[PDB]
Parts: sequence; structure tokens; C-alpha cells
Amino acid sequence: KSIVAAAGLQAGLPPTLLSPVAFRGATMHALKARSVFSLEITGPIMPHSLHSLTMLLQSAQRGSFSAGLYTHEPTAVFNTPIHDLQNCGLHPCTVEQLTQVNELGKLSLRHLEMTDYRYTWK
Amino acid sequence: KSIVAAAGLQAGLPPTLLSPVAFRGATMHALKARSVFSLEITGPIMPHSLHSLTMLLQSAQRGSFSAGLYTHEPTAVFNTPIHDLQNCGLHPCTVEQLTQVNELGKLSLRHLEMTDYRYTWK
Amino acid sequence: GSVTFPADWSLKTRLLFTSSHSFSWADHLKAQEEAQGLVMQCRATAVNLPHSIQEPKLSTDLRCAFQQSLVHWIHPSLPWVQLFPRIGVDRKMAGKNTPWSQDESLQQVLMSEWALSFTSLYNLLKAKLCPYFYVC
Amino acid sequence: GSVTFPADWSLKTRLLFTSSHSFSWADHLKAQEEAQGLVMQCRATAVNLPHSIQEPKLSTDLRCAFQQSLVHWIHPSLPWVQLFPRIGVDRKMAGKNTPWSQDESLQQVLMSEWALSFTSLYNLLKAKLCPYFYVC
Repeated sequence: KSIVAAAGLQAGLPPTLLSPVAFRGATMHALKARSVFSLEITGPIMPHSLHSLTMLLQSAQRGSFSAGLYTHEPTAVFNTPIHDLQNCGLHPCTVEQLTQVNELGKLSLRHLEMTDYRYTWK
Repeated sequence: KSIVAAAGLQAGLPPTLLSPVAFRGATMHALKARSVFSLEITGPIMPHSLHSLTMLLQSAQRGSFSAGLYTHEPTAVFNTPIHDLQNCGLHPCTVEQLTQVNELGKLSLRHLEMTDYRYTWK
Repeated sequence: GSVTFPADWSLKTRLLFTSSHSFSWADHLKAQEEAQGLVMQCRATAVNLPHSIQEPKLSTDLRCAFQQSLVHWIHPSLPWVQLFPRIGVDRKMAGKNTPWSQDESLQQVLMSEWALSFTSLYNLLKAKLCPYFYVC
Repeated sequence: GSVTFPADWSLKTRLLFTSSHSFSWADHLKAQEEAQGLVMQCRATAVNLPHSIQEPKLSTDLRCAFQQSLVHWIHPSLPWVQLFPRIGVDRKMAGKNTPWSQDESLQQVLMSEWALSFTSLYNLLKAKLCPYFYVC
């Protein structure tokens, strides 16, 4: 009885659901991309989208680019460590990356740099 | 400037789009099925749905069932004759059926009967 | 008796199947069956059932194909407004909360989204990635 | 220099890529490329680009993969309301047409649809047909 606010601006509006695959009642959406060299992408960025974008830019930019990530703070603690996915609908490289052990704690990436096909995250 | 009504009950509502495959802005929906023997299915029925339902009921009912179709009248004239679809996302039998020559004119099916794996439409 | 019925391009609104045998197989679908049906529809999987089935209630393929056959896509998602029958339907459209009737910026936003969806649908149709679509 | 960066499970809101070379390949996408990207995303197609590309503007696979990577799914479809950031936003939520705030039957309808979508999403997750999903 406390998921939906009963007083304020967001009064009566049900919670938002995000997913990388379709579900009953889903609505296909797209992220806004705009190039200025620099490239800007805005919207709700999920980890698979970021990994796919890095994979594409690695080949497109010949393994040389820098990225500045703006994070939503109340979701930074999700990195807290906790310890057959072929049909989940993800690239095998993304599945391999996401099946790791959480190293960061209460902290999120703020700057990613790739030089000569080597990653040096900040 | 006449697609959207400017006065009445449907004032400002944009036209509805229906499709058998996903598109930008689509919302996945489902038809209501309820069994009473009899089976009732309600909602916007497109030809591929009807063909798939007949294909399923042929095996399930051992080639013996009868169907009563209620039609939307302002869309009955679409049967007027007019004269590589493997990736369209349809069953090959449905593609074969839909790639025929329109026999009906201004008329729609009102009763379909299948006895001993033979179709006698009314 | 012909093998197949002639193709009908009209839009039905209600179907009633009657048969001597039981239709109870298409009831109480499990969660796994519904999830598999949705995934199969989204991934365009073709299902070929055997010539005859004697135990429909124990056939997962039949129920998954049923759930797959009960799926379509509609652009405007307004759950409290009836949307399929748009011609000659005013009794069911009376007494509803429609903010777009008076506000104009909201109407422009809805129109822009509809235009984008229509353009995307036509582009899908052109590349033979969509058989047909209706505009009501 | 490590091969891969550590996995981040936080939700970013804006990304800015800078590079010496040109990003103009990811602009003026043709209709065919967008349609192919949407279809590829809906059908779970894996794209493996070569080790290096010297003419990105003439590579259809790269642009199709870009359009595929720019697709996600959100349940509530209200085009005139901001929906992703729900915690600590009120300047962007001020002065908007919200009929659900006062009317109660509409709120109940929205709640029922949300419950059905949540149940379907969990059922998809259980059968390993969906990696993860966020509830905000």
C-alpha cells in the first residue's frame, strides 16, 4: 500500500518497469543519439546497452575512444557483491561480462578510457 | 486535417494502428479466450490469428468443429479483388493461404464448418 | 469439401467455436506456457502439430501455440479507452476521462508519436518485414 | 590495460563518447537500417563486427547493430509524462495533466495492468528468458 503515492506530484502513478526483452504490456522505446568529434546518448541506460555500445565503438573507432558516464545515484549500491543463459536474448560477450563477481561497492564508473584496445577505467 | 476529429466524443484521439509484428511504439496485447462444449475469443481478429486458430483446432478437435464469425461491417469491402515473404514473420501455411486471389466481394464469412478434415464454408 | 477456406481480409470482433469434444485444454494455462508463447511470437517460431492429438491437456506445444496465436500489437496504449472499433461506436465512448480533447500540447505530442509509429510501420512493410497492417 | 571493464549494475542517464576519429557514421540512418535494427532486436540476432573498420559510413551491419543497441522496453506508455527518473524529481514533474491523481477507477485500471505486466515479467525471468529487469 506504499508503492503508489497518495499525495504529491506522482500521486496515483504506478511504478515504472524496465526490461531488455519484451513482456506483456511493454512499449518499444529508443534512446536518442546525436553527434556533435563527440557522440551523445541520453535515456535510461542499462548495462547491456553500454556493453554493446562499447563493442561497436571499439571497431568503429579502431580501439581509441573515451567515455564520460553520468550515473543515477540511488542505484549505485546495486554493485554490492552477492555470492544456461543462452536463450536470455543477449550477446554471448555480454553474458560473459555480466556473469562476473561485483568488484565495486557503493561506487559506479565515472570515466572509461580505451587506448590501443586496452581498457583503463577511472 | 480530417483524420483527427475536432468535435465529438473521439475529439483529439489519433487513429489506431494494428499490426501482426512489432514496430516503434507498439504495445503487446492479447485476445481474451474463455471456454464454456464451446470456446469464445474476443477482440480485434486479424486473418493470421484466425488461420492459426483453425490450424490448432483442427488437430485438437480431430478435424471436427464449427465456427461462428462476427464481422465488422465497414471492413467487409476489403475483399475486393486486386490483380519473398519468408521473413515477414508468418507461418508458411498462412503465407500460402494469404497469397491467393480474392473470391468474395463485399461479403465476409459468417459460418465455417469442418467435418472429417474437410472445409464447407457458409 | 475443400482443403482450405477462402482468405478473408475483414476484421472480426468475436469468434465462437463449437465442437463435440472438450475445449478444456485451452484453460488454466501455466506461467511457463504463457512466457514461452510470448517469446515464440516475438521470435517468429513456427509450430507444426501432429495430425491428431488424443491428450490435448498434456500437450505443451499446443498450449504454447495457442498463447502465441493470441498476441497482436497496437500502437496507442490507453487502457481506459476502447480503441479497436472506431466507426459507429459512441455508446461505449460516452462518459470517459479524455484530457486530450481540450488540451492542445498533449494532442500535438500524441500526433507526433503517432506519425513516428506510422512511418516506422510503413518502413517495415516496405522491406518485406511485415505482411500487412490496418489504420482505423 | 585490462581486456574488459568491471560490470556496472547502476542505471546511467547520459553518455558522452569522445574520440579523435569521426562519429558521423551514426547519423542520417536510412529507413532500411532502422527497420532491420528493430527486427534484429526483436528476434535476438547476434552481430559480430570485424576487428577494425576503415569505412564506417558504408557499413550496413554497424549501423543496424547501433539501431539494435538503442532499443529497450518500458511498461507504462504515457508520452507526456517523464518516467525513468522517479526518485527526487519534481521540477520536471510540475505542471502536467495527470487525470489519475483524482479519478479512482482509472487508477485501479492502471494498477491492474501494472500487476499483470509485473507478473508476466517475473514469469519470463523465472524461465531464464529474461536476464534482469528494474522496478522504479
